[PDB]
Amino acid sequence: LDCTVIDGNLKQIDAGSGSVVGVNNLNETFVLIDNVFTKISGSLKHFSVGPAGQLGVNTANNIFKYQSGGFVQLAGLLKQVDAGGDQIIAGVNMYDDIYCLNMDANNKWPSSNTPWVQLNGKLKYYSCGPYSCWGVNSNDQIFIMKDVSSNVCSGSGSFINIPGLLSMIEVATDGSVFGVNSQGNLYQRTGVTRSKPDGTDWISMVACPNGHKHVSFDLGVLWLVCVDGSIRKCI
Amino acid sequence: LDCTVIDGNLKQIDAGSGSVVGVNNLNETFVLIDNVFTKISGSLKHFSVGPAGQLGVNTANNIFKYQSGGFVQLAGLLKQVDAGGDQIIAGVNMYDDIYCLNMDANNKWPSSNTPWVQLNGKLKYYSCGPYSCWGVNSNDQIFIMKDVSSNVCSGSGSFINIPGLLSMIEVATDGSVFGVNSQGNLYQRTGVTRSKPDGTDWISMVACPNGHKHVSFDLGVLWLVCVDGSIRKCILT
Ligand SMILES: *[C@@H]1O[C@H](CO)[C@@H](O[C@@H]2O[C@H](CO)[C@@H](O)[C@H](O)[C@H]2NC(C)=O)[C@H](O)[C@H]1NC(C)=O
Ligand SMILES: *[C@@H]1O[C@H](CO)[C@@H](O[C@@H]2O[C@H](CO)[C@@H](O)[C@H](O)[C@H]2NC(C)=O)[C@H](O)[C@H]1NC(C)=O
Ligand SMILES: CC(=O)N[C@@H]1[C@@H](O)[C@H](O)[C@@H](CO)O[C@@H]1O
Ligand SMILES: CC(=O)N[C@@H]1[C@@H](O)[C@H](O)[C@@H](CO)O[C@@H]1O
Ligand SMILES: CC(=O)N[C@@H]1[C@@H](O)[C@H](O)[C@@H](CO)O[C@@H]1O
Ligand SMILES: [Ca+2]
Ligand SMILES: [Ca+2]
Ligand SMILES: [Mg+2]
Ligand SMILES: [Mg+2]
Repeated sequence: LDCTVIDGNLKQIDAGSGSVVGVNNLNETFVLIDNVFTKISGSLKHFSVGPAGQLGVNTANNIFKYQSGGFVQLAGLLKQVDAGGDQIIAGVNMYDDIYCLNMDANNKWPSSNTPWVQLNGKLKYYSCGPYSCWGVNSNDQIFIMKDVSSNVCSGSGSFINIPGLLSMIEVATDGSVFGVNSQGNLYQRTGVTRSKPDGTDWISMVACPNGHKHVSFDLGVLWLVCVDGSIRKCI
Repeated sequence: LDCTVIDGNLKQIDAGSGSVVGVNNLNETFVLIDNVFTKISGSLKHFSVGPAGQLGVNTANNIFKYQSGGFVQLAGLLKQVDAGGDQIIAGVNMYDDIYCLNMDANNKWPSSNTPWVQLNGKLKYYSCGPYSCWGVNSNDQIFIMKDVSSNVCSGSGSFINIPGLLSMIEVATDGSVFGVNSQGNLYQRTGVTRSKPDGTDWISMVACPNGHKHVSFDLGVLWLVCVDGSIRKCILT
C-alpha cells in the first residue's frame, strides 16, 4: 500500500458512490469536500454513504437520512447503519438484531411507515455491497448473506460463517471486502466475485504504522482511520 | 402544488439519492449542504446526482465523477450526463449520440478500457430512473427506453416515442417523470408504473410564474430553476 496522510481526525469513515464521509470522537459529522474533511450539521456516531444515500445514527440510536438539504429522521433504532447496498439500507441495533430496508421503501416519500425487515441472526456490524452483505458478531466471527438484491434486502435468509476474526467489515460497490480485527490489523478478502461472493482467503496489509481502527473502500481508494484517529488514503 | 423560493441562482438542477446539485451561469458547481446551495470546486455546465453518483460535464464535453475527494475525469465525451439510474451512467454527446455505462463498469476504478454502450438513436437529453430512461431529441420529441437494468443499461434496445414535446426531462428514483418544454411550461407524466413504464398522459403544473427552465424531483420534493435562474422547492398535493 502506497498511502498519503489526509488532515483531520475521525473515529469512523465510510466511502461509497464517490463520496467519503465520517465522524469524529465528538460525533461531529464530516464530508470530504475538495480533499478537506468538512463539518456539516448533525451529531452522529456513525455516518455511511453509498448507492442507498447518506445514512447515519446518533448516540441515542435514532436513524437519519440526508434528503432535500438536511438530515431527516427515519423511524426506528440502530447503532450502526450502512448505505453500500443496491439502494437498500442495512444495519444493526443495540441488541445486535439485524435489519434492512428494501429499495421501494427507501425511495418512498412521504412515508407513514419505515417497513424494516429483520434478518435471522446476531451482528454488531453489518455492511452491504452490490450482491451481498457481510457482518461480524459480538465475538468477531464473520458472516456473509448471499443473494441480496434491491427488493430482497434480506437475501437468501441464511447467513454463512466465513472463518476468521474481524471487529468491523465493509463491502464496496465493486464488491471488495475489507475489515479490521481486534488487534488493529487490516485485511482484504481475496477471490470475491458475483460467482464466488464468499471469496477464498484473507490477506493482510498495512496502511497505519501504529494500528488500524476503521476501514472503507471505494473506487480504487482504500480509506483508513488509524488508532490515533489520523486518516490514510491508499491506492 | 405548494412552492417556496430557495436562495441561489442556477441554470440547471438535479436531485437524487437525497442530494440536490446544480450549476450556475458561470459553470460553478453547487451542492445543497445544510439547506444552502454551496459552491464546491469544479467547472461544469451540467451536474447530476443519484444512485450512480455525482456526475457532470464541462464546456469541452469532458465527463467528471466526484470520487475520493474531488472530481475525476472519465474517459469519453458527453454534453449531458445523468446519475439517476440504478448505478448506471447515461447521457448524450455533442452529436446527440446516446450512451450508457453498466453498473459493474461504473463501479470499477481505475478503468483503462471503459465499456460505454452506444444506444440506437439520437437524443439531446437523457435521464434514467429505476426501470427505464427517458429522453428528448433536438426536435423536442420524447422517447422512453423500457426494461433498463443495472447490467443491461441499454434496456430493450428500442426507443419508443411518447406523444408530446419537451426540451428536457428527468426521471426520479421513485419513477416520477417531469419535464419542461421550449415555451417554459412544466409537465408531469401520469399513469407511470413498472407495468406501464410509458405512463398514460401529461399534466401541466405551475411553480414559476414567469416560466420554467429546468426541473428535477427527489423524495417528494420538486425542484425548479425558473427562467431568471431563481429556484423553487415544491411539494405536490
Ligand atoms: C459520541 O458518541 C459516542 C457513542 O455514542 C459516545 O460514547 C458513548 O457514550 C455513552 C453515553 O452517552 C456510553 O454509554 C458509551 O459507553 C459510550 N461509547 C463509547 C464507545 O465510548 C460519546 O460520549 C459521544 N461524544 C460526545 C462528545 O457526546
Ligand atoms: C459555461 O458553459 C457554457 C456551456 O458550455 C458556455 O456557453 C457556451 O460557450 C461556448 C464557447 O465554448 C459556445 O460555443 C456555446 O454557444 C455556449 N453555450 C451556451 C448554452 O451558452 C459558457 O461560456 C460557460 N461560461 C463560463 C463563464 O465559463
Ligand atoms: C430498525 C428498527 O427500528 N426496527 C424495528 C424493530 O426494532 C421493532 O421491534 C419493530 C416493531 O414492530 O419495528 C421495526 O422493525
Ligand atoms: C481476518 C482473519 O481472521 N485473518 C486471519 C488472521 O487472523 C490469521 O492470523 C492468519 C494466519 O493464519 O490467517 C488469516 O489471514
Ligand atoms: C408534454 C406535452 O407535449 N404536453 C402537451 C401540451 O404541449 C399541449 O398543449 C396539451 C394540449 O393539447 O397536451 C399536452 O399536455
Ligand atoms: Ca459502507
Ligand atoms: Ca436526474
Ligand atoms: Mg437570496
Ligand atoms: Mg439494482
